[PDB]
This record gives sequence, structure tokens and C-alpha cells, in this order.
Amino acid sequence: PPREFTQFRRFYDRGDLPISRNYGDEQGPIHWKVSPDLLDYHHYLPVFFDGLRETEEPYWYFAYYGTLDLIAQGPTKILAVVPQLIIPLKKDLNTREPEILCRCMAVIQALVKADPLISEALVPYYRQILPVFNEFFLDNKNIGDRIEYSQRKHNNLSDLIHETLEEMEKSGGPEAYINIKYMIPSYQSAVA
Amino acid sequence: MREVISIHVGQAGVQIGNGCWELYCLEHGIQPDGQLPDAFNTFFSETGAGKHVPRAVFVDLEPTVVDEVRTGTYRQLFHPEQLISGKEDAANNYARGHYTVGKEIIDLTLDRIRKLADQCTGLQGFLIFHSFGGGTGAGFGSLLLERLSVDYGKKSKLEFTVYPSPQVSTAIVEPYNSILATHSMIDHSDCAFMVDNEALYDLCRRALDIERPTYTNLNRLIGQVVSSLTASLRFDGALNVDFTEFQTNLVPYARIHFPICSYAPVISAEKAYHEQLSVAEITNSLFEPANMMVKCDPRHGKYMACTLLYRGDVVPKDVSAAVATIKTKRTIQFVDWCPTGFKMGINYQPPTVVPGGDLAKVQRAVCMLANTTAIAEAWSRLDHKFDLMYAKRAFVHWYVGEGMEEAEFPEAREDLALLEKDYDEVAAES
Amino acid sequence: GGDDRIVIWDVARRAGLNGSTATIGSTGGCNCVGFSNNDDQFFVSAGDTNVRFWRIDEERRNFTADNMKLDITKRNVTALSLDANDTYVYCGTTTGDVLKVHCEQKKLITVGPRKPIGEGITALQVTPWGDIAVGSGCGRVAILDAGDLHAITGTDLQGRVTSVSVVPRTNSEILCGTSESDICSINTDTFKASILSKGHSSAISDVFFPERSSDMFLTCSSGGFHVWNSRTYQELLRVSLA
Amino acid sequence: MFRDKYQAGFLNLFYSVGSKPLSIWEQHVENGYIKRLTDPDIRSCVLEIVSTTVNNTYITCPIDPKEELAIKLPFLVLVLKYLKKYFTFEIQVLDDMNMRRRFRASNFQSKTRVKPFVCTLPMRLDPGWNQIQFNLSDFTRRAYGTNYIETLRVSVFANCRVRRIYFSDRLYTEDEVPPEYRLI
Amino acid sequence: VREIVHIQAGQCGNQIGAKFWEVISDEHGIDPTGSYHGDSDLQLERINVYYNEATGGKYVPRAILVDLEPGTMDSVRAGQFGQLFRPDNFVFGQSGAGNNWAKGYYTEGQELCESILDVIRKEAESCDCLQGFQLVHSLGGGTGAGLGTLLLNKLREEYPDRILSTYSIVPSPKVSDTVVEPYNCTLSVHQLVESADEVFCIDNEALYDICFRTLKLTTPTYGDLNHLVSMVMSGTTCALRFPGQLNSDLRKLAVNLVPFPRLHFFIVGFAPLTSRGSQQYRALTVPELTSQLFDNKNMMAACDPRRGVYLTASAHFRGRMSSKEVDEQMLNIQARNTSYFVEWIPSNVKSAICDIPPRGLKMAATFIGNTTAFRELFTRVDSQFQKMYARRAFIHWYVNEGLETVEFDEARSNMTDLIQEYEMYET
Ligand SMILES: Nc1nc2c(ncn2[C@@H]2O[C@H](COP(=O)(O)OP(=O)(O)OP(=O)(O)O)[C@@H](O)[C@H]2O)c(=O)[nH]1
Ligand SMILES: Nc1nc2c(ncn2[C@@H]2O[C@H](COP(=O)(O)OP(=O)(O)O)[C@@H](O)[C@H]2O)c(=O)[nH]1
Ligand SMILES: [Mg+2]
Repeated sequence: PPREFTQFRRFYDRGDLPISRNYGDEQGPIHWKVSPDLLDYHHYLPVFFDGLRETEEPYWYFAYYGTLDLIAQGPTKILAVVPQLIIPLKKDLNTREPEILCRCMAVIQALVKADPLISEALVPYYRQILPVFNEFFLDNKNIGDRIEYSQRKHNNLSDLIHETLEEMEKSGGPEAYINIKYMIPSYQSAVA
Repeated sequence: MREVISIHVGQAGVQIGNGCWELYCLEHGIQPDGQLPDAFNTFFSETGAGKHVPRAVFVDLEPTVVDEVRTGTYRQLFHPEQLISGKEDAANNYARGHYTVGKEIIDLTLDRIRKLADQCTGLQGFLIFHSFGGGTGAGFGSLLLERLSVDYGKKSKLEFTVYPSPQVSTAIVEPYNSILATHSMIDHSDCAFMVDNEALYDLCRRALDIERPTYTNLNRLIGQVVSSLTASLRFDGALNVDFTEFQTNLVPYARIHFPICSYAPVISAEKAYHEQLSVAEITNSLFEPANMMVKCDPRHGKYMACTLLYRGDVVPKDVSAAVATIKTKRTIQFVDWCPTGFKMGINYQPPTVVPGGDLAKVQRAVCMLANTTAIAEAWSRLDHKFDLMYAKRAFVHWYVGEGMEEAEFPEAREDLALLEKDYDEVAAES
Repeated sequence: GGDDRIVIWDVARRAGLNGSTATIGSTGGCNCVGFSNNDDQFFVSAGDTNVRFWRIDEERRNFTADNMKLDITKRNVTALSLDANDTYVYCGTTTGDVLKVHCEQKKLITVGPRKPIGEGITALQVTPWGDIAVGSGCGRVAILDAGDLHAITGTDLQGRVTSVSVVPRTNSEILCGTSESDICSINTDTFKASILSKGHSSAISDVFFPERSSDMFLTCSSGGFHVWNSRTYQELLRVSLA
Repeated sequence: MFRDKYQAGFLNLFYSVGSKPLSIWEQHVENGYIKRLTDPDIRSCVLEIVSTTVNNTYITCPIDPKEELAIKLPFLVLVLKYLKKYFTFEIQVLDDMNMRRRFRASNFQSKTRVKPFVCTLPMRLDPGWNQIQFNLSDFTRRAYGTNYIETLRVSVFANCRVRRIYFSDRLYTEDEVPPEYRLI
Repeated sequence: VREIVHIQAGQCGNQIGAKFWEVISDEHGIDPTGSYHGDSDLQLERINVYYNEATGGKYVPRAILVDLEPGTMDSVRAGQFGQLFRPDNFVFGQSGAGNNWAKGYYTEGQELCESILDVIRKEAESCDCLQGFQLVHSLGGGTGAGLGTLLLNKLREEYPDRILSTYSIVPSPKVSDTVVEPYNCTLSVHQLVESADEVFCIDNEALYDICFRTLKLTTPTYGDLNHLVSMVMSGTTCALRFPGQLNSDLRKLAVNLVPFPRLHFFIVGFAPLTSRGSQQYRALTVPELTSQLFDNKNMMAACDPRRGVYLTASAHFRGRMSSKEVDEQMLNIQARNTSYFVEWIPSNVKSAICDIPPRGLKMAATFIGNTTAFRELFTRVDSQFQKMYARRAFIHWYVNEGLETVEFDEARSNMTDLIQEYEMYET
């Protein structure tokens, strides 16, 4: 599977906002040209989701942190765009590189926390998403009694799977667990 | 890695840029086509294969100067979007290049530089070049600095300008353009260096064995200082000095942010054969009022800060020995509230020679930056010349019809009076 | 010499030439120097964080010096050897890797082996078959490919290896030396070590014959005692308590 | 091409005044002519395109048949003088769905069928200089439904006098505009 | 039974730590790729202190490298022991500082924190006995100083009992490399005083001075200075790994040397040091070690103890020596210089011996002392800071970060209080 061409690069070359990285202010990693509240959510956010697949700067830095800021500031409006995010999200997971999936899981964890209704709307989309997780589930390494460094890269992909799956299980509701079983045989419920 | 973006505004700045990038590529081993026969990320960008592109943007309102670069040997290295050429010039009028003509191209320039800054993740400062007497260099540069201040905020904006010579002049309207540019520059510029062509002419004639130099020799001398100044961030050294470290050494006060420069040893390719050119010899030669390229005697004023950079075989001892030796000079005065007042940086990479150049095969060299009250000597010269123009309103009609309100001239005069008055209190001792 | 000076002598005239200083300044002392394979006027001297190239001009009876480009791989240097051609030079380091430097462009191009050898390289010589042989203070003699300096084979001996020599245009045997006063030869085919003559590592100050038989004599020395055979000059016992 | 070139305010594509107005433009002439002259109604230069067969006399941009334009602005404003004859022009645009789309208007047209490849629009003018404005984003979403994507090719046919073809980022009414980018 | 996790911020600090791992691996006999090929069985007695074993016979060191721009990490990977470090051990930011102390701490520090803490975290529950981390950083810069002070607070919060042993390089007061430095050092001192259990001060001016008094290196480089710092670090942590006859650890040294919680800044020194050619003439003995250790030309700190008085002192020895000879020296040099010992804190000197000396240097010693002379150091930076602060031009650089102007004064007030505390304690 070649690198399917990312729309975010085509939106960024002419119109995208997050270029601003300049501060004389008490602000975070990225800045916006305009306040995100005025922006629409059908055009910007799906493009941002597609940008996590970028591998070289400045595209991926803006796309990753832009997605985080948009999901944090505007959690009410994202419910409408939830169906449109499945396609670009499914593009990112199929890359299977041990770096993109870390970003995707961070976004997903930041996504389910926004609204229990959102996670209930993601139950039909589990089948479209989980097969990547169902592959990488058991990639941990045995070291015995001595030390793990990987977590400062935050790249121990298995541990990200466990917490993230626990997050959909809590917010998924009544029918999230049975769907997880249909995708993940080795999973066992953490409901209580 | 860590990046610096350069802009070359005006006829003077573009020619200065050509000499600098010629020196960089020779110093870096990069061919004019961008290929090779490290710290290249600081000044160049890699586009795959084996091609590199400088992080430079050339701005001028006349196409002839830019077209020379577009048709030169180095035309392949630069990117077409980097070179920006205007349609009609500012005609040595600050008003024409700031309000009427500058505003047509100001926003076109900003996008191209801002797009380039996205690629520079480790960017920690811009280099900006001016000519005070020029209309485009002053009129457009002042507006561009104002836009850059709000856009980037707390990013370093280093400037390197050509202050008018005390006696040698090229434009009659020079005093008007210089004062207006400084009034805008005094608030937005993080730090700005000054050089005058008259002292450069004297130094390149006395030290270098050239009977009749041109602007090319002067640009080569300027480029050596810039290359030595930026060599700290590119190559390993026994002491590394950063851009913010060049800033706060020299400018303990906001409005007193003006340093002066001098370089040594500037010796011809045949007279260097007869001397050692050790660290002690070059360290003493810097303080000589003949070597420094701003015609204001420091023996009339005082020293307020000094910074040294060593490139070559230089060593921790004889730096420390020379600094102690220099401190014993009673012809040199320091204020008591500046007891240390020095810095040195030590870099291992020797200075690079230039084919067809005017320098000698030196093994060690030193570049010096200092702040002094002596700059007030030239500021009164500019003020008096401006007063002669403005007493009889000899050139007001050109500027007023081209856009500013007349009330801005006394505003710039008052700002100059406060700035000179600020330097005077700093000169005093309590 | 030990005063950081290099002096060139003329064999035909039995007379010397101008001396010079091996160092330039912020380098340190000099440790080794060698000649090129195909140029009488070209020779390379080396020191800690300092590799220099030299060419001799026969008109003024002097020689110029050239320095290496500023690579950040700061190491001390013990020994050097040039390749079969003048294009490459190889340098050993105190810390265990061999540096490969291009003579034409004066730059380091690779560092090897990827798994270095203990306590640096104490002996180096390019084999006649275009390959690199090294010696180490740990006691291991290894061969590193001339291409990218990846280890192909290696054997172990006692003591700190101090000398490695190969007969020119020969692929059968390699001679090795030891700080234990051991003289050993390594067969290149089966890659096995053989010992020819042992010795004492320091001052010997006592000798004794057992009265029952005179074919053995014992000796004591600083570092241990030995048992030797008089009929055929070989040892049979070594006991050392440091 | 023009893709990353900075595009704000106005970006013009044709102007009758200059040493080579039809420099980036292409000419194909049958049973007619393309001429440039000074028009008394405005006391200024203008390009004149007249032919018996309007379908076989046109100008197009860019010159290269394989290449496409990359103008970002969504509004295209046309200034032309109506010669009381048959007139037509066409535009090629792209949409979200990645179908190449072509719009060709005409004055002798009858209906406005929008069959997939090429939309046709009947139009009527006022005898004299006109200021037709085309909102590409509004038109594309109104007819085909998908959003607007950057313009590929523009073609203008015979029987008209044209002196202004430029793009605007938004809909500008009169006098919020440089003094040259309007009618005398 | 004593495992230490080593943390390196700083362009300076990362280079120093890398040379330290060079020294340790040569001492232990470790291949720069981690495979054991040494010669002493005593090297594996307590190798677990500094190393991990990966399945495959490879040893990985307990090393954390902290930076904000990838340039230094790229240099470290180009280093000899770059493969020794586990590839995940390195982290680097994506927005540089340029020695801006406020920028690194406030904007970059918060983002960096959530990542950096968790090797400090997961080393703690898996380093086999945590009784202290170790941090090396620079005070004049912005990245190491600001981030190191911030992480020192989080280290104290998450790990209160574990000893936060810090080694810092003081701004050179005649000339240092950076000049945002007085602002940076002032703000870092307030953070360092309250949290860090032990702080050790090193000046580059003294290192160059020592090189030309003793080493006679006509032309030294950074490699020598960091090598000497590595020697001090090797001497400090040697007692934990190797036998001896009388040994003191970090907590013992804190008990033995620190009389009061805020009087814990210490000077460091190493002996013997000799020029490369004159070492043959010298007969290295215990009295030669004692004279070298206490001689002012060997102190690696820009503070003459003769201008002050001593509070507490410590001496450590490497190799096999007679304890009677050591304690014979410790009495007679304690009596010789009674003008330098405080009357009401006797027993200032402490003694220790470790069995295994480093390679080639048959007999070795490391000295750590406490003297009131520290007051000169804070006075110099305060004097430089005063007129710099008197015209607030530079704080607006730090204010734009989000740092309040009043933040500079509380650090200055704490600095003056720390100076006053050392002044009363002299009498
Ligand atoms: N050292 C040096 N100074 C130069 C050079 N070219 C121009 N200058 C100085 O620049 C001053 C005038 O500025 P210019 O850049 O030439 O004029 P300008 O900025 O283009 O102004 P306009 O032409 O009206 O747009 C003169 O006083 C010269 O002393 C040069 O190549 N080297
Ligand atoms: N002693 C020593 N100091 C160094 C070395 N490399 C850099 N430095 C110092 O590091 C300081 C600058 O550090 P900086 O770039 O701000 O990074 P930081 O240490 O994280 O703050 C300067 O004062 C240098 O003198 C080295 O090899 N040895
Ligand atoms: Mg001009």
C-alpha cells in the first residue's frame, strides 16, 4: 500500500490556518489565524484527521496538534462530523507504522472523552476500525525484572491499546463489549 | 536543526547578500548548482536528490538588480520565488517607498517569507540588511519590520545597516531618509549593527594593498564579519555563542541597543608573511581606532560592553592573557558598573579564503562587537545636517505629496533628541 | 621524538633536512607517522584529535603540512596505515574503533567496527590482499573488511598485543607480538594460533637448577616465576600473582 | 501553475493594454480575425474578436493544451462590449468528487440542461459594455452540488470586444476597487 | 543494592554524561555496544547499578538524555557510545529556546513534562534500588537550567525520599559563554535550593586555570574538561560499585557534610593531576595526595577557601592503602590549618577508601568540601544582575513568555537570604 495522497497537504498549501507558531503570549504549541469557534467543522476537521498520515514537517506537527486543539475547544460541534471522520481515520490506521498509530490512539482517546454520545455513535464503526488494533494487540516484549524506557517515546503500542480499549468500553455503553469480542477474541472486559 | 533566515532589501543589501552566499558555499563546499562534488540545515534546505536551497529572500523595487542575480552563475542555486523584484523604484524617497509603492508589494513579500519560516522548525532569528540613504531600503524596510514585529512577536530580528558616512555622501536627501528609518527601527529592531563606507574605504586601502577598490571588496569584508558571527552556530568550538547571547551582551538598555564592529587581522596576501599574527597581536589590533569601520573615535567616549569571537588555533590561555592585557590599557575606559564587560567565543573552523579575494591565508582571526558612547558623535552629525535641510524646508514638497503628514518630521527629530539624551545619561557615572 | 618534532633524513647523503613541529596548536601531542605506498614525497602524521598530511618539496628541501577537516569524532590515535593505493588511510584509536579517512578530500568517511574491540587498537597494518588487520590490548587479533570495517573473523591471544606484521605478497601467515614477551604466529587458512618463543615480561633476578636433573631450570622475576627446558628452549609453567 | 503563487485581492488574466496582451493566450482563427484597436466608446484600447463562425474562432488560456491553470479566487468577472451577434465562452472547473467539469454559456442557447460533462447556460446582455460576474463556487454547488475546486481552463469565442478578464477573491461592488479595474 | 538513574539535560550536560559513560565502560570493561568483554570479575559485582541487561547478553545503561533541539542528540548518536544508549532513551523538543530560560521552563517545559517524567517514572519502579537519581546541567543556558529546575520539582513531588543529586556548572564570572546567564542563574538558584538534596558547583574558568597550573596542556579542548568532570563523577560513585576498607555513599556524604538543610552546596576536587611529561619525576604517595587535594591550585571551583572558612570536608581514596596513613594525614592537616576550621563545628574532615582504583592511575582520591567562600559566587551574579535588572529591557523578553516581573525579585531575595545565612554561620 503506497502513501495514498493526503488531502491536508493540498488544503495547507493555499488555505489552512495553523501556520502561526509565533508567540509573545502565554500560549501553547500551536496558534490559529482565526478563532476556531468561527470555523465550520465539516471542511476543516476531516482534512485535519487526514493530515496525521503525513511523515515530514511541517505538515504532521500542525495536523496532529491542530486536531487536538480543535477537539478540545469545540467538543459540541464534532458530533455532526463524526460520520465523516471514519474514512480519513481508517486511512491512517492501515499504514500500520508504529508512529502513526500512536498519534491516532491519542486522538481517539481525546475523542471519546468529549461526549458519551460520540462513543455510542462509534459502536457501528468498530468493525471498520478495530482490525488494526486486533493485529498489534500482543506485541509486548518479555524482559523479566529490568526496566522499560519506551513510554517516554509513548510508543509501547500495546499499552496504548489497553487504555484506549478501556476508554471505548467505558463510554461505549451496553453493546460495545459484544462488538469488541467479535473483533478481539483475546480481550476480556474491564467494565468492573 | 537550527535555522536562520536572511532577507536582503535594497540595492546595497542584495549585493551584500551575493558576497555572503558566495562565501558560505565556499565555506560549506556547496557548488553553484546546489550539488556536492553537517550544519547545512542552518542556512540551506534539502529538496531530495542532492540539491540545496538557501533560506534567503531578495527584495527590491527595481528589476535590474534582481535580474543580475537571475542571470548570474548562482541563478541555479536560488529558487525563483525567493527573488522578488518590484515594478518601479522609490526614487530615493522614503515617502514613495513606504506609502505609495511599498504597500503594493508588502503583503506579497510577507507570504513568501512566512511560508519559508514554516520549513524552519529550529529557526531562532532573521538577518535583515538595509541602506539608510536608499528609498526602498528605508521606506520598505521600516514597514516590513513593523509587520514582522506583530507577526512573529518574541523572535530575534537582527539588522545590519549602512549608516551614512560623515563626509562621503551619494544622495542629498540622505539625512531625511536616515532619521525616519531610525525612528521606526528604534522600537522594533532587536539589535542592529552599523558600518559606514568611508571607514571601509580607509581600512581596505591602508590594510589591504588595493589602490582603488570597488563595492565588491567592501561586500567581501562585510561577508567575512557575518560568516564569523554566524560560525558559532554552525561549527564546533571551545566556546559557543548564540544569537540571544550576542544580543544581551551588548545592549544592557533597550534604546541603547546599537553596537559597533571591527575585525582583525585584515592583512594583505604579502605582508602577512612577515608577522606571527598571534592572538595577542590580533587582540590588540581590534581596539585601534583605525581598524573599526565606524568613523567615531572611542577614546572620546567610553566602553559599555564587548564581545569577541575567535576562529582558528586560538587557545583558552592566551585569550585569558590577552583580555587581562587589554584591561590594563589606560587608553581604554570602562564604566565601573561594567566591571567585566567582555565575552569571547572560540570556534575551531578557520576562516575561508575566496578565489579572486583580497585577503591573506590567515590561520587565526578574531571578530569583535562592542557598545560605546562614541556612536553619539555621528548622531549629532546627522542631527545638524537634518536641521540645515529642515530649517528652510528644502525638500519637504517631495515627501509630503508622496504620503506622510508633515507632523512626522518633528516626531522623528524629538525621538532623535530623546535617544541622544538617553545615551548621555548612560554615559554618566553616579 | 617525544618533543613533538619530525625530522627528515636523507639516506643517500646520510644527512638530515629541516625539522618541524608536528602539532599546530589546539590538537595535542603526536603519536605516529608513516609513508605512502606510491609517493616518496607523501607521508601522514597523526596525533590525538589531529591527523595531518605532508608533502615534501625538493627545491627548498622543506615540506608543507595539511590538516584534516573538522569532524566531530574526537579520538586519540595510536597507529596508522595507508591502503594498497594512496586513496585511503586507516587509523586506530585508543577507544576501540578504526577511522577511515579519504586522502584526496581530507575527510573521515566511516567508523568501524560496529562492535568495537576492547581498550583500543594497539597495532594496525593493511594486509597484502587488500584487507585490514588490527591488534588490541585485550588480547584479540581481528580482521576488518576494507570496505565498511565490519568484523569478519578474529582469534584471541594472551596479554596486550603490541605488534602485527604480515609478509608482503603473502596470504599464509601473520606474525603477532605480546606484552607477555610472547612471539606467536597465526595460520590464515584454519585461523589457529601457534607459539614459537616465550619470555619474561620484566627484570629477572634469580635462577636455580634442581639437583636431581639438569634438563630443567627455574627462574623468578617481577610478575611471576617460570619453568624452562634446557635441551629444547621452551617453557612449561607460568604462575603469576599481580 | 499559479498554484502556490500568492493570490489575494485581484489576479488578472487578460488586459488589452500592454506590449503583448495575448502572451499567455492562444489563438485559433477561421472565417474571422482577432484585432486590437482603440474604441471610441471608452477612448481606450480594446481587443476585437469577430468571425462568421463563432464556434471556430476562440482564445484559450493557458497556451499549453496539456497544462491547466491554478487560479484560487472563486469569482471571475468579465468586461466586454456586445456586438449584437452570436457569442459564447466556456470555463473548466474541478470539484470535490474529482470530475473535470466544463461550463459553456451562449446567447443563442435555448435551455439549461446540465447533463454530466458540460453545463450550458443561456444568457442575454445589454447592447454595449457589460460586466458579467460569475461566482464559480455558488454556481457549482447550485448545479452539480459539490464544492468548488480551482479553475483549469478559460476560453472566449468570437463576436465580442474584451478588455478585462480578472479574478476576485469575493464579490466587489462598485468603487471598492482600483480605479483601472472598472468601466469609464 | 543501590541503583541510580542518571538524567542529563543540557548541551553541556549531555556531552558530559556521554564522556562519563565512556569512563564507566572502560572501567568496567564494557563494549560501547554493551557486550561484556572485560578482565575483572569484580567489575560484575555491582554492574546492575548503572546498567540493564537485554535478552541477548547486551547491557543498556540507566541514562536519560534531555534536550529541546535534535542537534545535540544527533551529535550524541554520532558519538562512540551512541549505540550503547537505548534508542528510546533520547527525547528532543521541536521548538528551540536559544538559552531563553523563561521560554524553556514555561512554554516548552509543560509540554515536555508529560513525556519526560515517565522514564524517570518507569526507571523508578524498575531500577532495582532507587535511593537517588543524578542530574547534570548548565545554569547559564535556558534549556538545561529551566527544564532541569522544573523536573527537579516534579522529581521531588513524585519521589520525596530518593536523593536528588545534582551537578551544575556555575556561570563563569569573568566571562561565560552566554549572557542571558545572570537572569537564568538567578531564577534557577531559587528552584535548586529548596528541592535538590545535593548541589555541586563547577566553573570553566577554574578548569582552564587548573589545566595550565597542573596539566601544562598548551592547547586543551572541551574533551579534557569533561573528562575531568567524568573523573569527579567516577570518584563520587565509585564507593557504590567496588570494595574498599571504609566507604561513604551519597546519603552518608549528605549526613557527614550537610550541617543545615540550605548549607549543602559543595565544592569538588580530584587528585592526582600531573602534566603528561613530568609524571615520571613525581613519587605518588598519600602525603602527595593530601597536599594536592587541599592545595588551592587544584580546586575546580572559582572560590578561594582562604577568603572564607571551612564548615565540613570529605575525602575519598581509591585503591589499597593504609588507613593509619590516611588518618595520620587527616589529623595533622586538620591541626595545621586551624585558622580555616570553624571552632564550633569540629570533625569537618571525613575519610573513606575504595578498593578498586581506575585504570592506569594506581592511586586516586576525590575531595568534596564546604566553605563559606561560596558567598563570592552569588555576589558576582547579583552584582551583574542588579544593573541589568535596573533597566527592565531584558525581562520583557521573559515577560512575553508569561513570567511575571515579580518572579525575578523573589529569587533575588532568596539569593540574598542564602548569602546572609552563610554570613552569620561564619561567626
Ligand atoms: N557598501 C556598499 N554600500 C552600497 C552598495 N550599494 C549601495 N550602497 C549604499 O546605499 C546607499 C543608497 O541605498 P540604495 O540601496 O543604493 O538605494 P535604494 O534603497 O535602492 O533606494 P531607491 O533606488 O530609491 O529604491 C548609498 O548611499 C550607498 O552608499 C554596495 O554595493 N556596497
Ligand atoms: N564545560 C563544557 N561546557 C559546555 C560544553 N558544551 C557547551 N557548554 C556550555 O553550555 C552552555 C550553553 O548551553 P545551552 O546551549 O543553553 O544548553 P543548556 O545547557 O541546556 O542550557 C555554554 O555556556 C557553554 O559554555 C562542553 O563540552 N563542556
Ligand atoms: Mg532602489
